[PDB]
Parts: sequence; C-alpha cells; structure tokens
Amino acid sequence: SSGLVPRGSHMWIGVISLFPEMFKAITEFGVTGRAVKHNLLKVECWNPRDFTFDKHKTVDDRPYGGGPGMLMMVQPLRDAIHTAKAAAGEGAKVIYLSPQGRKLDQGGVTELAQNQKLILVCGRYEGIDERLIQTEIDEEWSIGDYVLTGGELPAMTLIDAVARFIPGVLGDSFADGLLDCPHYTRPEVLEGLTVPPVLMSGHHEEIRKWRLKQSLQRTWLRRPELLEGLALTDEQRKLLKEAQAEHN
Amino acid sequence: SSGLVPRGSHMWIGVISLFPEMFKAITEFGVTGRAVKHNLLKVECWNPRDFTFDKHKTVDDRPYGGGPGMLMMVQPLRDAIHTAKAAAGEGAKVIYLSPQGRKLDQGGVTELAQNQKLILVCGRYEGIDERLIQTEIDEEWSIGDYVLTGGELPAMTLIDAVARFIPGVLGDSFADGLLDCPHYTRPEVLEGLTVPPVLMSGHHEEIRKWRLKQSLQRTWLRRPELLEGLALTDEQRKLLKEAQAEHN
Ligand SMILES: NCc1cccc(CNc2ccc(C(N)=O)cn2)c1
Ligand SMILES: NCc1cccc(CNc2ccc(C(N)=O)cn2)c1
Repeated sequence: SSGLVPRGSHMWIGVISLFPEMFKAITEFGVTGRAVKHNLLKVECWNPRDFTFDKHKTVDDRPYGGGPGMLMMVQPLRDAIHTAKAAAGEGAKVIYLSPQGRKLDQGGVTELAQNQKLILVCGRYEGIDERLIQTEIDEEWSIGDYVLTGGELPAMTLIDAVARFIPGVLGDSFADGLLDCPHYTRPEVLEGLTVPPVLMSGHHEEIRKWRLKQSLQRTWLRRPELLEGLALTDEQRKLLKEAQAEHN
Repeated sequence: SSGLVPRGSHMWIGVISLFPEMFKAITEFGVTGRAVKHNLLKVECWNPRDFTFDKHKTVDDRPYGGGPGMLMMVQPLRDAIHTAKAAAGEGAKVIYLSPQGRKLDQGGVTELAQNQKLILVCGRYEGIDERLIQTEIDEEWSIGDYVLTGGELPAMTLIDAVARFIPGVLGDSFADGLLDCPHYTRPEVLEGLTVPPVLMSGHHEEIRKWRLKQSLQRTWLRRPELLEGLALTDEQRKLLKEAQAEHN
C-alpha cells in the first residue's frame, strides 16, 4: 500500500459473506469509498462458496431437530473464517452480527474502532451453528432489535459507523450524547417557514447556546432516557430548565 | 407488471438518494433480490443530482449559523421528493431515516410493513433542513443509536426488515419476543462439542420445549429487559423458572 494520506489509525476489516458484491455499497461510494481509495479502510471478503468441494457448491445445511429453515453449512463457513484469520494475522477480533448480540450504540462503535483489525461473519439462512460461536467468534453484536435476511447489512452498518471514527475519514456525532439541534440552509423562507434569526445574527456564543438548548429540548421530548445517561453540565442543566419552562 | 407469483401484499418503496447504486446490495442479491424479480417488492430511486440546474450539479449547501459540515441543498432534494410523491400517487408515507427518529424494532417493522407504499429519504452530509421535515416528512425513524455517513444503509435495513413480512418473500422472527435458541447442523461432533441429544431424539414436543426453555434462558441472561415487555404463558413461566434454578 502507498500514498500521501495520513493513515496511522487505518482499519482492516475481513468479511465472511455469501454475497461479497453487497459490500460495493460501502467500498465504491461516498465517504466510505473515499476511505478505501485513500488506504484508511480496507474491506477484504471471503465467500464460503469458494470453500465448498461438492459439484453444486452447497453452503446451507439442515438443522438438527428440524424446523422450517436451514443453517450455514459448517465446513465451508469454518474454512472461510480460518482463511480470513490467517490473512489478518495476530490481534484480529472476530465479530458475528446477530439479534442475540450486544446492542450497538455510538459508545460501542468507538470501542470497536480501537481494533486495527476486525473480521465480520455474515450469517444467512437462520444463522450459524452454536459451536462456531464458541470456537470462532470473539463477540456477538446486534445493530438493533429486528431480523434481516442476512448479516451483510448489519456488517456494512458497523463498518460505516466505525469508519467515521478513523482519523481523516471525515472532513459532533450526537454532540454531548444529545440528539441533533434543528439546522437550516437556503432559502431564508421555505413555504412560509423562516430561519430562526439567531442563526443569521453572526453571534457565535448566542448560536452555540441556542443549538445546545434545542438539542437538550429535542432529546427531552423524543428520548428522555438519553438524558438519564448523562451528567449534565451546569450550562446544560440551566438551558434544559429554560426549555422545559418554555414548553409548559 | 406480470408473473405467476402471488403478490396481493406487494410493496413499492420510493427512495431519494445521491447514491442509488448502493441499493443494488438489496435489489440484486439474495431473498430481497428474489422479492424484486418476483414483483413482491419494487425499489425505485430518485437522485437529487438529476434535479440540479447548475453546471456542477451542486447538491450540498452551507448551514445558517456556521458549523463544520454541509446540509443537503433544499431545491434538488425537495424536487426529487415531489417527483417520488407524484409517482407513488395517493397513500405513500414519507420516512426520513435519522438518529433523532423513532427507534426501529420488530414491532415497528410490522407497523411499517402495513404500508403498500413508502418513500425513504436518505440524508447525506449533516442531514436536511428542519423545514423539509415539517413540509415533506410523515415520520422519522432510526435504525439505532449510532451515526452513519448517510441514510442509505438505514433505508436498506428498513427495506430488508419490512420485506421479510411481505407474504411469499420468505420460505419465527424472534419467536415469542425472545432471542433465538441455540441451533446445530452437521457434524454431530465439532472440536469435541456434541449436539444436545434431545435434538437427535426425533421427539417433536421434547424439542419444542427444550428450544423454548433455551430461548427464555438466553433472553434472561443477555437481554432481561426483553422479558419485562412480555406476559409470559404458564408454560414459559415454568421453563424460565427451571432455567433460572439450573443456572443457580
Ligand atoms: N435467526 C435470526 C438470525 C440470527 C443470526 C443471524 C441472522 C442474520 N440476519 C441478521 C443478523 C443480525 C441482525 C442484527 N439485528 O444485527 C439482523 N439480522 C439472523
Ligand atoms: N447529523 C447526523 C445525521 C442526521 C440525519 C441523517 C444523517 C445521515 N446518517 C444516518 C441516518 C440515520 C441513522 C440511523 N441511526 O438511523 C444513522 N445515520 C445523519
């Protein structure tokens, strides 16, 4: 690898997936695509299909005890995982994306971002054999309490979220553990709705305090449990009380 | 549209995105790709870039009051939204994916799945002008408490999650509001780990009760707040108590 872009904190992400082409959505486009071109982020995919030996390249298998659904076939998946681990060498944490995993939040994203090397295992069908968790997986993580057709979209969501914390990928993420304040661009009037005059004022301290107050107000109204997680500053306590008094 | 596959509950999803090619990850592959080919799911994209008039096809704009980041330019985004709404005709709910949105969970996925027509607006940069929420957006939803480079991955996560509830897309999603039980496929022994003998027993009622007990045990150990959301059946109360007594 060569180039001029500072990449001390670069991340390597190994991916195990039956649909590696899905990952073009992050490696070919936008901020993540730029990260890849600039060697800040590398996404390398192994497909269990390439580790099959039967004529029809079988990658699913029947669950012991029956059921409607299939599981990922153990041998092709295990061989793909082992190949990824050999490529990564020492220090790679292996993650399985599952609804039974630890719930991802921004704090967890920043913990994951400390790893220089990750391997992300993408389950299809009803998922993977329990014993592969014990033998191959370091951590299970969920992107949220819902079921998807595969772990690819969860894996891409985690890649994108961690990529933002790689220095140089971006040009403020839930600033203060709070929801975003309202923001505005041109025009000054839209369908009779005006930009709050403080944002046109050029008064940097007044704008900062208005934005903080609005963030505290929105977080209180939409997600009050997020405020319970915080030890508010004196300034935040006062702006929230002002917002709550104005609301009432 | 023509074909033989039953599609009474088919869904149309309009998408507003600066990177419509990202959506190939769902429309070209796997279960979602099959849904699209069989006319169960249609994903139609409008790109704000196509609604620009300046020589350089500008789609970002500066925030009033300053800041580090840009917002989506209003005119191209609004025109794209209006074109999607005209294509959808009556009854289309407009969704903006944002961290300040309602938190998606499987119950919310099933509520969203009742809509025959959705429009999903994908924010890039720091997001979109507050007044477009009031004028264009019916509902805001978040896929989870983390920030991504754009609303594309959130949008694709919601499409995939709702697609599973379209009759015919699949061949059991958090069965019972509980985490998955352990499951197993070949071989019978893996790195000295055996398949629980009950799953080889062929006793359908014994297997059902073991799986339910294991689901209740895993949910209790990993996500005990999920049990507080439930009114357990008599059988579930007894299997949980058995699992908790065995654990202690
Ligand atoms: N039986 C459901 C199941 C169990 C493991 C893996 C998958 C694949 N699909 C996924 C994976 C993760 C997530 C998530 N919420 O992170 C959602 N869907 C499915
Ligand atoms: N300033 C952060 C911001 C606000 C709105 C929209 C985006 C775009 N990226 C997103 C959108 C949704 C989600 C989510 N959690 O659903 C995450 N990232 C960003």
